[PDB]
Amino acid sequence: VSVLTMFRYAGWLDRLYMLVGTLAAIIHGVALPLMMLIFGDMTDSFASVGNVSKNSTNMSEADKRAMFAKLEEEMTTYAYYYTGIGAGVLIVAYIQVSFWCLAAGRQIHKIRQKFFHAIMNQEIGWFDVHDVGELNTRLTDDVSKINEGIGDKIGMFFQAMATFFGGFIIGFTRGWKLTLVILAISPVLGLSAGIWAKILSSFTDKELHAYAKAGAVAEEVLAAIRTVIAFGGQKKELERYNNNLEEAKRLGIKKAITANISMGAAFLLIYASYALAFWYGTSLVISKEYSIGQVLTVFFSVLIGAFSVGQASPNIEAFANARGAAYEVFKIIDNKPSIDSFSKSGHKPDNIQGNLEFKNIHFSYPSRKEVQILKGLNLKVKSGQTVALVGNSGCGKSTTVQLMQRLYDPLDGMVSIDGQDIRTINVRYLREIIGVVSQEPVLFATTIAENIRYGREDVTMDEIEKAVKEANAYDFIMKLPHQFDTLVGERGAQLSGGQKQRIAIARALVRNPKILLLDEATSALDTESEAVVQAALDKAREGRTTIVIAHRLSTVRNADVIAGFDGGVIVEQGNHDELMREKGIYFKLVMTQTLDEDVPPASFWRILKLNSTEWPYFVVGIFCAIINGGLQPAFSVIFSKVVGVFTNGGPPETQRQNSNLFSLLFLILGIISFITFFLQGFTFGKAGEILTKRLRYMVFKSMLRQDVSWFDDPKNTTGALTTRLANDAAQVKGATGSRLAVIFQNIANLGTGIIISLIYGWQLTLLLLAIVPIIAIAGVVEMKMLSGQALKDKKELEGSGKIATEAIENFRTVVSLTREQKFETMYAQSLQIPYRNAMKKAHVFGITFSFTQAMMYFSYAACFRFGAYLVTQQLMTFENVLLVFSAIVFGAMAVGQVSSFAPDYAKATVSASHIIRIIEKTPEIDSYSTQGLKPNMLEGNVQFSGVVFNYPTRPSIPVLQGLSLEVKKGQTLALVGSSGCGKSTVVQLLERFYDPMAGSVFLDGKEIKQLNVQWLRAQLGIVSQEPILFDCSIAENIAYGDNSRVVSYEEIVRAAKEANIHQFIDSLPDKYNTRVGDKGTQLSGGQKQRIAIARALVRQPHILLLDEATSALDTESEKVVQEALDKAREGRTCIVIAHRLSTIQNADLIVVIQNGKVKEHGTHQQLLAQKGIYFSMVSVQA
Repeated sequence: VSVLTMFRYAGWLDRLYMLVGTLAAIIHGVALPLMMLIFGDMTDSFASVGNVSKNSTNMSEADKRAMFAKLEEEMTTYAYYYTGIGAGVLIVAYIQVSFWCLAAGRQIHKIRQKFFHAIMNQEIGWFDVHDVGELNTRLTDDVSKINEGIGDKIGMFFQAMATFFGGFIIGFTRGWKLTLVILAISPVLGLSAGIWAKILSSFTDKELHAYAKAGAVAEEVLAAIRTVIAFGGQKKELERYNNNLEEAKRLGIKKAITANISMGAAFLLIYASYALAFWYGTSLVISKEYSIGQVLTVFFSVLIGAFSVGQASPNIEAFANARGAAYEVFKIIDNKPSIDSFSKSGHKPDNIQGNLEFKNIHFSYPSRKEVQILKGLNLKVKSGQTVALVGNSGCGKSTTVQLMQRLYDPLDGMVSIDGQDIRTINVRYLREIIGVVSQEPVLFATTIAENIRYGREDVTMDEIEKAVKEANAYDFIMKLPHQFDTLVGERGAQLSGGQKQRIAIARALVRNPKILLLDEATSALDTESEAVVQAALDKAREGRTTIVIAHRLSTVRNADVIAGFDGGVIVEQGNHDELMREKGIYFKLVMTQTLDEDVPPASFWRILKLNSTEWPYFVVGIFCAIINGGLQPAFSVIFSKVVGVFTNGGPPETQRQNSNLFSLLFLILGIISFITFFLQGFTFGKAGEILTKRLRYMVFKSMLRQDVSWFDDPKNTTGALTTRLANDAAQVKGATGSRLAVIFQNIANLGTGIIISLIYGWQLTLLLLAIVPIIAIAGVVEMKMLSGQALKDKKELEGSGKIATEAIENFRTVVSLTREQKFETMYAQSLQIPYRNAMKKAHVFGITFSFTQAMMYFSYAACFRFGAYLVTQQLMTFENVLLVFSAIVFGAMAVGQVSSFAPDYAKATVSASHIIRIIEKTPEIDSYSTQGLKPNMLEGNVQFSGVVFNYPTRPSIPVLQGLSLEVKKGQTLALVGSSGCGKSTVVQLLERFYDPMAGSVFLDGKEIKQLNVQWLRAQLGIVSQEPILFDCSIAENIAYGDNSRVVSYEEIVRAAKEANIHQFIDSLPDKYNTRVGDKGTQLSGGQKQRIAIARALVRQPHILLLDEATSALDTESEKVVQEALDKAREGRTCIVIAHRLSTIQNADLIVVIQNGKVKEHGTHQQLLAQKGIYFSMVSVQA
């Protein structure tokens, strides 16, 4: 509980300016319902002068002096009330902005500059929790969401709650009557909003699961593309996909209607609250004479407080996120564990070295698979020795190095270095005595001289020069422009891995180190540098007791003693050439050595014309948006007229008046609203009902016709297509509403405001065209100040932030100590650039918010000044001014809508162009009917000539090289090679997603180039390289009418017997019906491959492929697949592209395709008697 207190601590005045900021917000909020109260209470006096001036049948000539004096008095006094409140808000609005930007932002600066220092002064107290890259990624922005955990949202909530509560005090003071009513209706708005959330989840989550089947039946159909295209399941998957695009929208159309009804019910509750408040006010005249209008006006200002608490809700929901983001990471800021390793203080060891002796060491961190990183350690090495530490398997190796100079303190035991114990030493002096290398090729974004000072800061140019001569790295420094002060981009932008690495050796040598620690920094480097790095490290060696840790046995050959550290335990330990006889890790190592969703390219006009295909109907949703637009000004206009016709209606049979006014106020608003919300929901819902199936069908069944590289080398993972079938489609589903919402606000404001401007005394129309464009321009430029500074914040923070991304990865910071405080010293300047942007934007946003507030009271003051005064001097006007106030609110609601539409307008206008790109596609693999029912193709004696071929990423080398082949039925061609060889570059030609780069291929009498896709796959079948078995039942998976085969009991009897899968048709449960569900809930990989043999046997073909996923399944399917295949190919043109060595010894015709070059060639029967070459060129395969 309560920890919202902690986000605003370093001293005392931290809380003081926050409390003054919330007080300024409270009194700023109170000025708004006070202005509405003043504007209401003067409407009663204006109407009271109207009640004299209408009844003075023989006296209005005296009112032309006496009432006129009273009107020029009130014309004068109103200006005092407008001016005093109006000048006051300019200050307190600016103070509320100063609170949000500056009173908060000063805490954010010294919260990040507590956190940064705190991490590199807590060590074990962060290492054992969260994971690499993902931890420090969160810590970029949760210390930004902490600003909303202290944000304006709390001042908005407090000024709303203060106007609501103070509204009930002043409310009860004018009367209990309406006070009780506003208290009672408030929880009904909260309860109905609390119902909206349940009207979502209880059917959104079912609509998601209804479509989720066509999530799988999108991904599996785009992933297993070869299996579903070659077998022709593309025909079944025409409606089997689209079935889910029926059920999910049959749920969705019900939920859309209940959602629009739930929103229309909230608007009906609001308009019912207006009618009830009016009737509870008329029954303060019509009962006992408690009202002269003036008791009711206050309750309009109480409703302004109540609807302001309604605006505080989504701001408090945004804070309910930021609240969590704040205290859930604040664990690692104030009150966090702090230092184990004495990372500050301690007494300096003038011992200058000691004997290296781990004793009873453990370290318990669960490695995400091991218990402990370090499982137990005891070792002893003396001054004047070296030691190699070597291993391969499990964690723990790099843990030992952190303990060996106390960057982490050992949980169990101790480790000696120096003579006073490691739990007594001063950290800085031990960090001088010990030199430390590290594996990462990090130079930081500063000069070579600075990059050496991160070794120790207390350094001359002579110490830099000698260190780069010792490391030998001097030569390439003296070849760089500006030499030691060579300018450097992020992570060493102009230098190779090993060119950074060589300078990291000099960075250790600038300690003049008395002991040396090494950490993999010459294992798998850029090999020019790897040779020079050994030759540089071996000069940092031997002038001290040193460890060695690298894969390169060269560096290990200098060792008097070696230790086998593996998994984080010590095992092997002996002299180096004894360990070469033992066959320890040293000898073992010698024998090992010797997503783009919505992306920017739009295409205008072509987006617009697509709607002629989709909208033969449903455009009536625009008429629904027009009447829904006219509803918004109508509630303001009807209320405004209903009050004025009561206040200068007056007492004479006020029930005949009030009952008729109450009936008008409810009927025109509540009933028309609820009907309009239903009409809008039905039309928008049924437009969604056609579009949700049609748009996904058009795109998904254009991808599932799409030729050339799109399934051969698209570099997308399959889900990177489904992410577009989600996002780009969702932005367009947003625009489908937002472009109607633009018409809605155009009728609400620019249409109805002009019509209402016909029924003013027209001078107020000249005022309205001065106010409404200016307040629209104000919000329309304010949104540019807000978004433009919120964008500028990112470049000012990121330029201030490269120097943090360089270091919130590199936990090695503590290994020099000085560089922690070097970093926080520069961060004090750099994070003050974004705080100087908080100062810049506090000044601007204070002017903007005070101006946007000023235009409100200015418009109200001008409205009454040109609705009384010079107007009443001609003839007594006493109402209609509220219809100008209404039209000013039509401007305000348009600003509160056109701003919100802008990000939808930006996204969806690009999204539609990705939908266009995929619908147009490319022309080569649809269907056609060029060459069906070909009798000469009922053998498949395939002819190839001059064939050169290479898959779309051409640096993979051409796999076919100019080849000519002349095959026959009754013979088995085999591909031979090893890693990656042959497979994909055969299949790409056989489905003809792209033809040769030179040469051509005839299946017989015509090129494959000239065939129709559907009848080509009358012959095609494949052993599915995915063990895929799609949906519903095994009967629905065996056979489909794609081209020229049956779907019947006899074809599935044939295919089940000839595939040997009749094991499960004759014996066992479920059988042809088998309840596979989605992807085969009760079947092995081998049983799924047995149904691949059945899907091929449904051809009864003259050809065969033979492929992978054929000897790693469940053993009984692997033997049964071999028992079928090697008894069912001897009458076909058979082509094995499987690596499985059995098939290669059971073949007829062979080519060894060594990296796409021919190396050996012959009949298998010519080759089979040959071994040595025709053993090794097969047994090297896979």
